Amino acid sequence: KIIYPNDLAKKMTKPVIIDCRPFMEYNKSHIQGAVHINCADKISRRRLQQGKITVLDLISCREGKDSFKRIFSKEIIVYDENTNEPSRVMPSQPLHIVLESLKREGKEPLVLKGGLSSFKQNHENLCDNSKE
Repeated sequence: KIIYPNDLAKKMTKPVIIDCRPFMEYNKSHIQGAVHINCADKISRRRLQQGKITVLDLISCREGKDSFKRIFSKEIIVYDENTNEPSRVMPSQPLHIVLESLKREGKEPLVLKGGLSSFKQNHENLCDNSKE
């Protein structure tokens, strides 16, 4: 259920990547290609928590033809700002929300060990930073 930065780097060069930080952080900087899931907004937060909207949906509904089947086959990487151990993620954190939602949808997500903090250490090159 965990993956190391350098490990994520290899796969990024050889998977879906989901950013669980506040939208403002995401815009300042995030992993290239990463999708941001809104857990800040109550409507969105609740809707994801009540299983009314699926995370896979938020990703697939923006792509194409075999989008859904393809995503279900890929590995899903989810990352925080600096979380190290998933088992110790409080039920209130977006990371936990997105995580429970993915399991529910039938996928076994991987957590970026150390979050972005640890990733940007040697892979700032793989992040998109914004002009702001």
